[PDB]
Amino acid sequence: AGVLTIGCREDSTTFDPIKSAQNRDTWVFANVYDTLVRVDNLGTKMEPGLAESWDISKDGLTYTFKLREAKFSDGSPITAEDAAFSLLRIRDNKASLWSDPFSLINTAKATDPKTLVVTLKTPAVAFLSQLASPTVSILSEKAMTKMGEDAYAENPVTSGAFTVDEWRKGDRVILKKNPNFWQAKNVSLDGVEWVSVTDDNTRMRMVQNNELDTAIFVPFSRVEELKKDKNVVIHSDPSTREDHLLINHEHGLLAKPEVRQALDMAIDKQSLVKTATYGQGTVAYSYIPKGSLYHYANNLQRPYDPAAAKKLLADAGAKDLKLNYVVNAGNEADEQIAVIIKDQLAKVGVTANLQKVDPTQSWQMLVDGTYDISVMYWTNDILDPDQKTTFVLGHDTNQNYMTRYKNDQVKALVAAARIEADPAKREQMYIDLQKLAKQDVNWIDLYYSPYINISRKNVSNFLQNPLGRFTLEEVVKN
Ligand SMILES: O=C(CNCCO)NCCO
Repeated sequence: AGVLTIGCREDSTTFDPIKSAQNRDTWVFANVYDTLVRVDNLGTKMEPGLAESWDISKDGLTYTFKLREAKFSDGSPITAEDAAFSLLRIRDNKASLWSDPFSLINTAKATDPKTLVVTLKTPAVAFLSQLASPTVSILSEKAMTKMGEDAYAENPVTSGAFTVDEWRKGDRVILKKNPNFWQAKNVSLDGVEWVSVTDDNTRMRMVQNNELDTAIFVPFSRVEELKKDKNVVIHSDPSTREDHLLINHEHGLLAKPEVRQALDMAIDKQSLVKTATYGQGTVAYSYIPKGSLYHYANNLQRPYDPAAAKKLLADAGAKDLKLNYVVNAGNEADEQIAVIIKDQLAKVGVTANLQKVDPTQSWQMLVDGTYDISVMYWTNDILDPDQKTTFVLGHDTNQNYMTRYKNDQVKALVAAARIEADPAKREQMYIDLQKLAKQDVNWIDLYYSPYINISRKNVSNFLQNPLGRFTLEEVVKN
């Protein structure tokens, strides 16, 4: 009691925001640190965070933030030098996964402890939306310098509602209420535990047996029956989520656009999404999630056409194509989808060999390239297409969501669209990016879907906002 347990799937890897692009981390330390700006619960606008106000230069190059009075968890104050230190290591640290979107930072300096001044190399409208991401969580410069970044990442001094009280790697992360948080008065919970439970049904049974207060990732097959269960509440929260089939373009004949186009034409999207998501998903046709900024509703959907897929593969030397399909065991959708894709690809002479793995282990296999195809997903945590575009199409250190997709026109277009000042031309550039990615088959878009989570009836205000952030500060456990 007083502690909210949350069953999750993938487990924490770090509390240093620059070192992870995964929700197993960002959804956890989003309630551990605070940010200069925040996004409201409906994901529509920016709101004050650690910064109570801000002003932008006329030349759009100087961003000045007025910090409110706030403390870190260790009692020390939150100063503009702390924020300056945080922004700049995203740009400059060797281990940062986000150097590319933050390469446009000329300087960040504190003119005085309350005032932060960031100047960019060129204007970029996304910069303010960027400051709401948990990636720009404000860390304590003094203590990072004191402890070093390796120890800080395992027991941080935090600026948000909770501290990391203990961390059993691969098992659970136990957060304790931070009494120095500037909104600590609003925080009812004494603590939060993220418990990794990699089997969907086991996670659900644990909620229903009162072994967990809440869980994320309700398996689609059970949403309907659980909605009728009086002891629990299914949440279906508006999201920026999209699921997709990754393709490793480095792996032989998968480099040929025709082979990837053939795979796209051999997978019946409507049938797949209806069967595997039990009607909860919406067929996806663009890498930008439907409802998010610049989403292009008339992007190409290749109709199911196995005859043309067979000819494309034959013309390309890939008639007998065999694929290493990495599958996350215990992820019901992942498993169901793999059976459908395997069955459908077999109709065009393609053999998908399923390799079932621990869901906590597959991401590293994507990074290392030890896969031909594998389903994964993405959620935005800012209100701008530049974050997903850079990770998925930017040709940055992440290798285009680990596909190794390469298109020189796209790489340049991503950088141009970032700094485009004309909003009407910026929109057209993100439309062309959705078009070009689809022409090339960077990956196979599968479906959009809400966040579907579950909580026992006594838990109040267990909302995940569209940017993935759980309103753990508003939660009341009755
Ligand atoms: O969706 C993401 C990151 N989402 C937060 C935006 O950076 N990663 C793949 C799933 O872990």
